Amino acid sequence: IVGGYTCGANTVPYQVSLNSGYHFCGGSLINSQWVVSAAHCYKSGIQVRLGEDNINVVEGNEQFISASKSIVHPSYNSNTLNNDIMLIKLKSAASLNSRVASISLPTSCASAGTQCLISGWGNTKSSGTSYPDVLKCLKAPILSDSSCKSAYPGQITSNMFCAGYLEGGKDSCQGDSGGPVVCSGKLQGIVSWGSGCAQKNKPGVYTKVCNYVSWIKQTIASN
Ligand SMILES: [Ca+2]
Repeated sequence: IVGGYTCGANTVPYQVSLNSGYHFCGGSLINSQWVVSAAHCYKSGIQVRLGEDNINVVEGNEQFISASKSIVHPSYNSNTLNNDIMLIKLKSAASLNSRVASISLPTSCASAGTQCLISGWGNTKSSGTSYPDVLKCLKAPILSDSSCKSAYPGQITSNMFCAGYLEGGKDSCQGDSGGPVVCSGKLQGIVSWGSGCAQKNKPGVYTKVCNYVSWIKQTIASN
């Protein structure tokens, strides 16, 4: 996250880190047994790490749980990043507590101008490389679909939305992929792609979760 702030430990309790020997993607806990992330985060041998703040220090509220099953969206297209969403099932149920909490699926889509919370452990500089070890947070609004389509002609689908600031300076970035975008207490977005980070007239692009709730609910009940 570029231009954000330190969230505070476990102030974002649905936040997970996907770990394959190292942190490589964010994710969101949606119930005690299931995590949602980005399809581009797909890999084998994933361990899900819950209750994290500093991802390099064991602080006492962590739960480390291997994934039993991963399900990439059936229509995920790696070239265009359409349908950039995946479900991960935990080998054993997480223990929910103040520090580890699930986030609610939306009942409707969010409107442009709605304020959202984006979080993650990704790079914090737009120019350089600097990875934080504590969770960073950014408040950002959903942009109008026409600002979004203007920035990225021919690349935005109905399953994507843009959020951030056209002036640049504040954005998600490398290492934040798969993480949550929470607006009005509901998961509305997944960190998906962008061009650079925090560059002018290049806002972040997010998977539009409100389009997938039926698929999510049907898939978790069948697996
Ligand atoms: Ca830790």
